Amino acid sequence: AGGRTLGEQWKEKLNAMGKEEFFSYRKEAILEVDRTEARRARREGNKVGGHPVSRGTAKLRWLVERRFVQPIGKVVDLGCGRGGWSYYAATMKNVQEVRGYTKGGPGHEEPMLMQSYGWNIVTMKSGVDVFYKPSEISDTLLCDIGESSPSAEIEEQRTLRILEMVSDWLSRGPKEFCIKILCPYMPKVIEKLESLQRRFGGGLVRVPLSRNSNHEMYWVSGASGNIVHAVNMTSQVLIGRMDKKIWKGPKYEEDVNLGSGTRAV
Ligand SMILES: Nc1ncnc2c1ncn2[C@@H]1O[C@H](CSCC[C@H](N)C(=O)O)[C@@H](O)[C@H]1O
Repeated sequence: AGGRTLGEQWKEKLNAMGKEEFFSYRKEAILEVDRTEARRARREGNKVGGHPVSRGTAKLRWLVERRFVQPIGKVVDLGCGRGGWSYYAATMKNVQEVRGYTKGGPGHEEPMLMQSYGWNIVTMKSGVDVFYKPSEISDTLLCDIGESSPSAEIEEQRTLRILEMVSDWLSRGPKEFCIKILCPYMPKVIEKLESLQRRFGGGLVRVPLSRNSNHEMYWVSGASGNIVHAVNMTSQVLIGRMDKKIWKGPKYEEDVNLGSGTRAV
C-alpha cells in the first residue's frame, strides 16, 4: 500500500492541534486512575499505604489481569523509573526477584524506595543506560522505554533501537514479556515486530489507560494475532476521538493497592 498509514494521519492531525484542544483530546474517553491519595502519600513520605509510585503500575495491572503477561521468577524491568512496574511485579506470587535498570539523573526519574508487599526482593539500579547494558538471564522481561517526538521518523528509529536491544534480552530465554512499542504504526517497526513475533511469539495490545496523545502499544507474550490489524484498530479509535463536539473526558478507575510487608526469600 502506497501512502501514509492511518497512524501517520493521526500523528499529523495531533501535531496540528492547538494547546487547549490538545489537553482536552489527550484524555478524551480514556481510562484514568485517581492518583490523588498517591500524590499526598508521596509528599507525606508514606511508604506503607500501598500507593503506587507512578501511573505505570495501573497499566501493568490492566495487562496482567487479562493475562497478557504473567510475571514469574527473575523479572528484569528495563527503564524502571520510580519502580511502578518493579514493585507491582514483586507483589506477584511466582515472582522471586525483581531487577530494575534506569538512567535517572537530571530530568529523569530516580527509583523510589517503598515498602509495598515484596519490596525486599526489588533491586533497582539508577545510572544505567540500557542500550549499553549487557543482557542477563531472566524469566520475565519488562521494558517501558520510549521518548516521544513530533516526528514519526524519529520515533520509528527510537523504537527500532529498543526492538534491537530487547531482542538481545529475549534471546536469553524469558517466556513472559511486556514491551512498550513507542511508534507501532510505522512500516519498518511493523516489519521488525512481525519478525519478532515469528521468533518470540506474543501480540500487540493497546492499553486504555494510555493517553490519546500517544499511540504506544505493548508487545506482550500473552497476546496473539495480526499485528497490522491491532495497530490499525487503535489508529481508528484514536482518530475517532478527534474533533469532538463536546469533550466528555476520561473514565475514572481506582488505583492499584500494593499493600506492604516483606516476603519469604
Ligand atoms: N536508555 C535508557 N536507559 C535506562 N532508562 C531509560 C533510558 N531511556 C529512558 N529511560 C527511563 O525509562 C523510564 C520510562 S517511564 C518508566 C515507567 C515505569 N514502568 C513505572 O511504572 O514507573 C524513564 O524514567 C526514563 O528515565
